[PDB]
Amino acid sequence: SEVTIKVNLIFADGKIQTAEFKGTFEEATAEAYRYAALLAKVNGEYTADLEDGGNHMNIKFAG
Amino acid sequence: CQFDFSTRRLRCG
Amino acid sequence: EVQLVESGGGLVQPGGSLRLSCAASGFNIKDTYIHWVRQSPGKGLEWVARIYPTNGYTRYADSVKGRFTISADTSKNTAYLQMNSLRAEDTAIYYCSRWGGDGFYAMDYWGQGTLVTVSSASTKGPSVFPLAPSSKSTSGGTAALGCLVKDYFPEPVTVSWNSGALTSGVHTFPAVLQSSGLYSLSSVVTVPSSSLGTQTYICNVNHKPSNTKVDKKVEPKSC
Amino acid sequence: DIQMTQSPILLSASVGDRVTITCRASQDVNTAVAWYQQRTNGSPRLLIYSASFLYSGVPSRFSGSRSGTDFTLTISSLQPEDEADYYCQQHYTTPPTFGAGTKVEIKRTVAAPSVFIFPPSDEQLKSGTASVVCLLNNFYPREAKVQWKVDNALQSGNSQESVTEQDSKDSTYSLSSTLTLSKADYEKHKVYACEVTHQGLSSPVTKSFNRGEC
Amino acid sequence: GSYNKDQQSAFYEILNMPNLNEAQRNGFIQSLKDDPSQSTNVLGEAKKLNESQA
Ligand SMILES: OC[C@@H](O)[C@@H](O)CO
Repeated sequence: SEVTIKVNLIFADGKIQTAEFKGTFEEATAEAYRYAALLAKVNGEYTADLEDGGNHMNIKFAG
Repeated sequence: CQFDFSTRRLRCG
Repeated sequence: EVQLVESGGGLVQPGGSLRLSCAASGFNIKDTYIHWVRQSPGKGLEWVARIYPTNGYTRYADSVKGRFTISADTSKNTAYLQMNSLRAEDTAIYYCSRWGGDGFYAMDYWGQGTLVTVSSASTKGPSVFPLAPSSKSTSGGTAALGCLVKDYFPEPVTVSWNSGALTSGVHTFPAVLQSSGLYSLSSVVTVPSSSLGTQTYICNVNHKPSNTKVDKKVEPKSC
Repeated sequence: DIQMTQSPILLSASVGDRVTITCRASQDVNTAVAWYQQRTNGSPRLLIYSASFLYSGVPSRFSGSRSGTDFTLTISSLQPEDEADYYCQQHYTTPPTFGAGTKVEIKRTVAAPSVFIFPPSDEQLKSGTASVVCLLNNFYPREAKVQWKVDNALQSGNSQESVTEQDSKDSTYSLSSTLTLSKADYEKHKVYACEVTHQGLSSPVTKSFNRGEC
Repeated sequence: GSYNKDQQSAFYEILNMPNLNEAQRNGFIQSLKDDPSQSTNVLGEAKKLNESQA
């Protein structure tokens, strides 16, 4: 079925953005990690913490 | 998210 | 100024036919490609067809091939989309655009779009009711009032206030489909409380598909 | 055909922030990708063409990039007027195809709604139906709970909500809730109440009227 | 505008279809005029519609 993964994007300077990915849990997951990796190129190494069975993520960038 | 004629915008959730 | 203006969109029964036009100005369609692109809840932005008026070459989306034809009259600087054997899935805003204009390889001008509604339901004009300002619609020295535009079909309607002179503080809500299969929306505006009774407030409602034009004066109700 | 996959589907960020949205082609499309913006009530408007080139008149805070079959659109300093949907499109092969879009919203401070209520008009009551309207004006965030009560009985299944897109001047929302009853039902009850729950309110707010009161 | 024998044949087939109404019949004829390159496709879709309205 279709789910929404909600993501907090937490940047090194304390700024916070939020995003959503939709699809099967597997598709949305992959997309969220893909997006994190992309932002990491500019915003520094990321770490992703999963809550709510993986359906919510807190993604912090090192700067 | 789903496009709506009335607003010409995607509506999410 | 480059401009494209679509016309001809309207209610049509399933299996029916409609013809759209795309009037270009400010450039010559002989110099570009012309496209039809549609947009719908079901499929989002979907390319329909294109033509190169200089040599007449055309291409079509698989889902419309045989049912739709694109053409162009360069002497009128106008392109067309004939739409036959129409289905619910064809319900969409239809835009025309140009591509290759001034050497830009993208769709750089799009028209305002024309809505095509494929449905067996019949046209119905709206009832327009006031949302009168009252002791229950005011706070902080400002007051809300509005118009309820209820029970119409098909889209679109337009709503303005004081013939477009009043725009600040206006909220016109997205149309909702009622269980009846008819649309409804409200438009409200917030104004100074002190202006009630001295400033006239009128909502201008137009429902072209039913030829319904209403200008409804909204006032505090007499007690 | 070529598929264009856009991520994320929704992104919310503060004014002045740098935001990045992405678009992936299912196969090579060279640089033949354009980005369009669609604002409320508007048509698609060209921002970027051939992956990285700014269309005339587009603010320089927009930029685009390509890496293989991955495309990015960046806004370097998000502005209130950038609140819109963004679409990518490949023109490498026929049919040209579009991504499903990314909605970009503006983050701002919490604001509680102004809550108002409108009885049915006497005009409408001449016919057989009554519409009661509850109005929530200029609030943020979008989440809000509106419940109807008629003579203190919670109503279910007989109201519809509608919410505007973010305001261009203050990035807030407004919402209408419309309760629909027969005239006969309306004339049978006395107290009409809409209760609003919203993060900006310290506790729920009830706006009501008695039918017949001026 | 003039037509070759294939084009004329397509017009004739659509003109004669018994289960089209006149709005549909003329819509398809208009399509044949609009885009000759689509004659075969247009004829096929006219046939399908005619058959479904039998
Ligand atoms: O004016 C187009 C649209 O906003 C209205 O028809 C209500 O949906």
